[PDB]
Amino acid sequence: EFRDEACRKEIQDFFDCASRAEAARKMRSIQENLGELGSLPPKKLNKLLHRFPNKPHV
Amino acid sequence: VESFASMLRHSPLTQMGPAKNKLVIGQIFHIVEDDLYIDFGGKFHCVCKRPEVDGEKYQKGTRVRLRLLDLELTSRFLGATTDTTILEADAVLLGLQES
Repeated sequence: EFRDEACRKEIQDFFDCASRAEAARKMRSIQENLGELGSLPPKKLNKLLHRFPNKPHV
Repeated sequence: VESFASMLRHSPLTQMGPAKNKLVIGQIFHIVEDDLYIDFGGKFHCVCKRPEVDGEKYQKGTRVRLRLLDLELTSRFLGATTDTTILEADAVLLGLQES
C-alpha cells in the first residue's frame, strides 16, 4: 500500500544507485578527454598529421 | 685519382646488400630521458628506448649493436604524389658494444 515501512532495503538501494549513477555521470567527461584509451586525443593527432602532411599537388 | 664508380663498389654500404636483418654497430650522439638517438652510419638516425638492464651506462658516445630492418622508413598513401618520409630509421637494440 505504497508505504516504506517494509521497503527500506529497496529504498536504500534506489538511493545508492542514484548516487552511483550520479558519480559516474559527473566524472566521465573530464577524464575521457585525456584517458585516450591508448590512442592519442584528436588534438594531438591533428598536430602530428600537420607535421607530415599529404601532398596532392606537384 | 680514384674514380667515383670504384668508390661505391668497395664502400661498406654496398657490401651490406639488403638492409633487412643486418648486424650494424652504431654510436649514440643524443640522449633523452627514455629515447636514445643512435647513428649507425646510415643516412638518418634510428631511435631506440633504454633497456631496463644496464641502463645507467648508455651515455653519449657509447657504442651499441643494432639490427637494421629498414634503412629509411617511407611509405606511400593514396592521394599523395610523393611518399612522406619519416626522416628516421628502424632498428632494435641487441645490447652494448663488447669492447
